Amino acid sequence: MILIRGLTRVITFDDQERELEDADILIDGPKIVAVGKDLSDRSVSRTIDGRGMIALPGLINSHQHLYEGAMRAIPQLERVTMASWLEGVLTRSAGWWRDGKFGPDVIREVARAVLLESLLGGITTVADQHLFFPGATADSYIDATIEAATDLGIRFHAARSSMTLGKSEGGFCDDLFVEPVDRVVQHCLGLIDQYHEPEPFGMVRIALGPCGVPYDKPELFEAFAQMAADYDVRLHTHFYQPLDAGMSDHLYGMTPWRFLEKHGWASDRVWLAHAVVPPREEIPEFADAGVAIAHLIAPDLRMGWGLAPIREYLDAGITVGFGTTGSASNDGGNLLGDLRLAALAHRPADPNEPEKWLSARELLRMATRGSAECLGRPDLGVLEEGRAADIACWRLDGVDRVGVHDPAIGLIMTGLSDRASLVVVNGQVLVENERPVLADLERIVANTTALIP
Amino acid sequence: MILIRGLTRVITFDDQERELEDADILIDGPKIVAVGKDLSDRSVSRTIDGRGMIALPGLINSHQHLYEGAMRAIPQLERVTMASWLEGVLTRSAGWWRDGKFGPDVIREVARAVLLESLLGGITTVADQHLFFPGATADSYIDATIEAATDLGIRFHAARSSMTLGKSEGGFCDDLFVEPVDRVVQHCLGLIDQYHEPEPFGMVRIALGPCGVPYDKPELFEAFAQMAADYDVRLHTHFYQPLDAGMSDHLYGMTPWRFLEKHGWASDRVWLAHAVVPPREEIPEFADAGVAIAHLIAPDLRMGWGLAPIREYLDAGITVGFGTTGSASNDGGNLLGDLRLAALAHRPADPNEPEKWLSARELLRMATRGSAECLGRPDLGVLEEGRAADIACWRLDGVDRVGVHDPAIGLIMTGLSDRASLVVVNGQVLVENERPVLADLERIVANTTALIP
Ligand SMILES: CCNc1nc(NC(C)C)nc(SC)n1
Ligand SMILES: [Zn+2]
Ligand SMILES: [Zn+2]
Repeated sequence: MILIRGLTRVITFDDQERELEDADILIDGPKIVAVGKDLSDRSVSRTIDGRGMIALPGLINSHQHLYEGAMRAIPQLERVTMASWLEGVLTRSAGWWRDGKFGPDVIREVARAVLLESLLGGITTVADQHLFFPGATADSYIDATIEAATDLGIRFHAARSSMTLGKSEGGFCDDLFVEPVDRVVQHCLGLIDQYHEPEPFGMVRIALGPCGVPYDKPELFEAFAQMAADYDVRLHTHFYQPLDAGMSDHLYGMTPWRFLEKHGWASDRVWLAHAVVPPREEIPEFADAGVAIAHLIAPDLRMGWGLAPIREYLDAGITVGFGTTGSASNDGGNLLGDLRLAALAHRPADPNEPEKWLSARELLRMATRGSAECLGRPDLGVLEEGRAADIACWRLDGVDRVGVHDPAIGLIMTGLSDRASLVVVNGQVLVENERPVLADLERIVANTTALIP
Repeated sequence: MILIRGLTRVITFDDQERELEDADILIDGPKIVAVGKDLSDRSVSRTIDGRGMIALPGLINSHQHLYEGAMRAIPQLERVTMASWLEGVLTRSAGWWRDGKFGPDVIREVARAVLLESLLGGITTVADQHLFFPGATADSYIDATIEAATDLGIRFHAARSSMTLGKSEGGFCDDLFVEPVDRVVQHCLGLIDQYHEPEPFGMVRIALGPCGVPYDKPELFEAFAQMAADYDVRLHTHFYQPLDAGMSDHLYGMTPWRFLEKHGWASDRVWLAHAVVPPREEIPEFADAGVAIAHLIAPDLRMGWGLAPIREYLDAGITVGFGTTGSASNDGGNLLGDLRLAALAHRPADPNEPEKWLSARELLRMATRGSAECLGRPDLGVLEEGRAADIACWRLDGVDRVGVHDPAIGLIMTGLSDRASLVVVNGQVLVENERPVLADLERIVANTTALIP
């Protein structure tokens, strides 16, 4: 057993939103045994000094595109609209791939670096949607990301993505990535068989994640809806990015939401990325259907899209989580830093109603318990007995946080650095004193850097 | 002489906007002697390995309120509009002061902490606007901020501020804070005589800084205009925050800009904080007059105000710099971090015209050369022969920056940490390996933390 003792502040996000001062967290295997003051060092084989730190549930990034880690800070993609952006990324990724510079071995190391950064930013679980499946046959890309993740000890959800609707038939997808529906379903069934850990505290899970309504066939969506029921896995896709509604009506003469509902996706098995520009009247329907929504402030701003109606979703009682998206439109994997961005960026939408502005604690919940709920993990996102020992702590005693009166608010509103001090995943200490415990950071940096096209 | 050798990237912001790869910077006393490849270590007594780093001119924070470092992350002030916020801050500071908890010895230590955070964030010059002068005499608050800055060795401008317009005659402010115009003027004269260093590479300078049109008498503005001419110092005030136009119209029946014009402030001696919501017709007048503008993205968002028309100012040829404002409305002193706020936040205002969005290089220019010009410092903000050896360097070889294709864009668009690696002010190495070389980090944190009310 491991005991973290004398944490300055502990934010549980439990059902009464308890917070604790000068308290302890007790851990046994993958699970939290207790959260409270002066816990006994009974069977404890190690005590970690928590003084001067704030502890949260591990952060959960409910929307990544790991492979985009190779595409950061490209000058020609710095200031572009979505059309130019999408064009530029696919062009580069397919070009590199054709030249043998972008194989699963390269994606493995790119995933390794972005996931390591994730751990260092206090992120204990990542859901990746790998979108790059060149040739009719999707290579071992997903296996590569899963291998990086398991080597690191980070909890990992792989949402198998696709582009089953080629332009060669009214679609918008290049036929280089367009697989037959049945081939996609079959790859997924195999992934689940090899990789899925459905038990509580499972470290690798599979989700089914079409690229989106404008890019995939209704048959894929229905095929997935059926699988989700069969195997109790979750459904994930992009939702109401700008221009989507136009494309959906053009192919199906209905809204993206009407479509999803028509094809079995209006269910509590689903979590949806962005949800930037939904029709207001559809929002209560998301509520009743029980879908979850992942807020991605960085990409939404970066593409010039604007502010998703997050207050509205919360008002409706819709589950809201948080994510960074891939590093080709972020361009970092810093989930904590993005929370500050959401905290501030939303305010000018309601100049005279501060009560509607998202609070630090609401955002911190999104990034932990909210995301947990998006991924269908009731074993994550909350510091309480019986939940997973997935814990992220930050120091409060740096010169850049002097004068802070509320540590949770300080975490978002102050600081030169979002580096986590102590990070535990599945009861395993992976970061301590802001340094990787098991990973060879310098070796990973050199190996991955050598492989960037 | 000091040689920084083999910097991976050097951004000069010189007149040709030169950048260099695998290049050196040579320093002799307070000034830069050379910038280029393979510089001679002829008369060098210390060589510093710059490999894996990007070097910029030191960042210049053109707008701070250092004493607000004591008021960070206050829950009652988390989501409030300007009116409530300003009452909350004035109230607290008056209260603390009345209770003997907020005198100059306290402000000295708050300033030391925020100024050290500044150095650790790559900021090499700070302009502070201190307006808190309760009582029947002008206490030694400014003296205290200067003492902190001189101890640390950070370059410092003090804009002596005030609130001379009492609520009894239109001012939105209690007469506890109101000083006679003549007291402010007399104090400023003594500050200039005592502290001002007008020579090139001067380390302390005085500016004259009324809180703003809604808060000070026209006579103070005119007095300062004369004093700035007579003593060749600069003028600084808040400018076009929302509601200013209303108050200005009520009191004087003119716009804040016409007021400034009328009372001697339409000149190249002036720099203006925020400038969020000016009438578009006035912008060309700003340009003709030659006033500079400080962009403060974090406060503007935090207060619900929105986006200053920065592209418009740039298009007009107006000098644009950057700052953080005080830590009660930020709530950090992290200038580099706020640049990312600006890079992203401006985009949604022009969804279809990415060419209007501010670029990483434009933003970095604001935080360096642009701020230097606000502060009237031709000796700062540019890495070239004959300018001050004020230099900030960040490491590029961290795992959170793998995949970065352009280091300058990467500096803004990626990273878990904004912590500078190497910082030089006036030829003096102050930060190395992300640590103070002269200041006792832990001691300063301990001492200041004990003084926070
Ligand atoms: C009163 C005019 N404006 C203004 N003042 C401050 N600070 C003082 C009270 C130290 N902060 C801000 S942040 C928008 N605005
Ligand atoms: Zn996505
Ligand atoms: Zn100010």
